[PDB]
Amino acid sequence: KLEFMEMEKEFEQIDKSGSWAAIYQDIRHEASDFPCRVAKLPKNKNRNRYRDVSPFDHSRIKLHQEDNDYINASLIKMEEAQRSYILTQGPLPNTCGHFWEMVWEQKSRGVVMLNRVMEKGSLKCAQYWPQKEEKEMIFEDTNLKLTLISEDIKSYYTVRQLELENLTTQETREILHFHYTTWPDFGVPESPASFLNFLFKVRESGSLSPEHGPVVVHCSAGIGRSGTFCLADTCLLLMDKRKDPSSVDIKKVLLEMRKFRMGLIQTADQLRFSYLAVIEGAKFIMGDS
Ligand SMILES: O=P(O)(O)C(F)(F)c1ccc(C[C@](C/C=C/c2ccccc2)(c2nc3ccccc3s2)n2nnc3ccccc32)cc1
Ligand SMILES: [Cl-]
Ligand SMILES: [Mg+2]
Ligand SMILES: [Mg+2]
Repeated sequence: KLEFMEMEKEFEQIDKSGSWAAIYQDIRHEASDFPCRVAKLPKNKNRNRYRDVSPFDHSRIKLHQEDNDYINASLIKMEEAQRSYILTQGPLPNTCGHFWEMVWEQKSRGVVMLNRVMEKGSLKCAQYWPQKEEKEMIFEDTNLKLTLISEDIKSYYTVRQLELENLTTQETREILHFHYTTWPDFGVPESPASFLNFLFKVRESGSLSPEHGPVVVHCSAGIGRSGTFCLADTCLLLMDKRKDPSSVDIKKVLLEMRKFRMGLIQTADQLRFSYLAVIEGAKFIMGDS
């Protein structure tokens, strides 16, 4: 039971010997490399937010439109944890229709956003959901209508209830939007407690349930913060599932996730944070209060 003490120790040992940089560099070296031919096609250039961040061909989400099926989004499938996630970039001004089309086609019920909206330079993201109930959004290219139904705003995150309507069939669905608002570019969450609270709220909602399509997770590039978020959730799952939570190899789980999308987790501090968050999360879950 109190074996979590050994975990905290091993963590302190990595901290003390300054090995976060070593583990993270080894991950970068060992990380899978696969082709991204579709992402690089000339016609897809304006569908990519960043020159060097591309989805691998084998795991990319395809849009069900005969024209151009390309979206910068990847399906991460974690077999043992039995969870799936779609990681994508902050939508661009011309890919908001594609983003919601993917949300529709894949049957996701939740969207997790970890960045903030479109600055007046770089490292931005278009305003892809309505800010007011009466100002709904219609994506003509993909024939979808998006309406803001309600919004619960908190200190570090906001949860929104949206209605997504396929204008062709007039069928409508409820999408939950979980927006963590205080996670800086290449930074870490305010604290493990805040992150964990956010994560638990996403879990509690059922958006991560195998009954729905996979949750769509995004930040700006769809790799640093998105990678930190999913890595933490998946490691928590494995620790609860398995008999020995100490047997969970975070580094290894991250390398596994990297087979599906490049660059997941962008700094050694984010790697460290994911370890902290998982250890803390495992205590609260394997706890009683
Ligand atoms: O949490 P996230 O995922 O949103 C993030 F903040 F970590 C993030 C933001 C931006 C980028 C793209 C990158 C960095 C990509 C890194 C990368 C790519 C492939 C694999 C692994 C890592 C950046 N773009 C900008 C723009 C303004 C300021 C700072 C940056 S860093 N980039 N992409 N193409 C480039 C061509 C030339 C230079 C940088 C390039 C990657 C990751
Ligand atoms: Cl990297
Ligand atoms: Mg395949
Ligand atoms: Mg209606």
